[PDB]
Amino acid sequence: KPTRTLVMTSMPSEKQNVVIQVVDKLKGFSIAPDVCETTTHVLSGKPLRTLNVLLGIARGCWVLSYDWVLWSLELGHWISEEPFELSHHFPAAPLCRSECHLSAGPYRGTLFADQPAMFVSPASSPPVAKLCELVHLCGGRVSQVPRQASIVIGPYSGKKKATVKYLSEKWVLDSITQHKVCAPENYLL
Amino acid sequence: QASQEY
Repeated sequence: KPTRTLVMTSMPSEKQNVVIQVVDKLKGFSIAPDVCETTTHVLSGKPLRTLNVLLGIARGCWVLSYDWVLWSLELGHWISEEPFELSHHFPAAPLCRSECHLSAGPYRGTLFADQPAMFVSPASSPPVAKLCELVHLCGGRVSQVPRQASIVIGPYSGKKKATVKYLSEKWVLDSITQHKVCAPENYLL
Repeated sequence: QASQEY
């Protein structure tokens, strides 16, 4: 019973069959439907910014090309991941993976550590709990109520307050993906 | 069907 999971994302069904077959032959992983606390490797069939890619970066997983599985099968063992990192599409991926690997104790990002508390709309996309998870894992502070926050993320129907930034979910996601706190001005609702 | 791109 492996203690790490691997997740497939943007994976055509015929490629999923191959990954499942390779993991059955090389062992070393359980396959999980979505990124979770045990996940170390996220395999993408097409470099689309899915929720699993985002969660993968937030947790400092390997975010890898499908070709990693193909080469590993050919050589009869799991090979080095570095050559297969999807850094062109997701520049933060190798950055967060490097820092996670250096961590003593559970890893937590610091991208958002200098931001004030954020309230995430219950109506957000990606869904509220996952978007909060992303904010927390990337070193941000999550408010339970809007009065607690200087930043409110996603659809919000309450009365607006003057010293609060009302930003799209994309502000969070583009920041995570680039490992830069994006300029709020471009994400205003 | 595909996982949603964000």
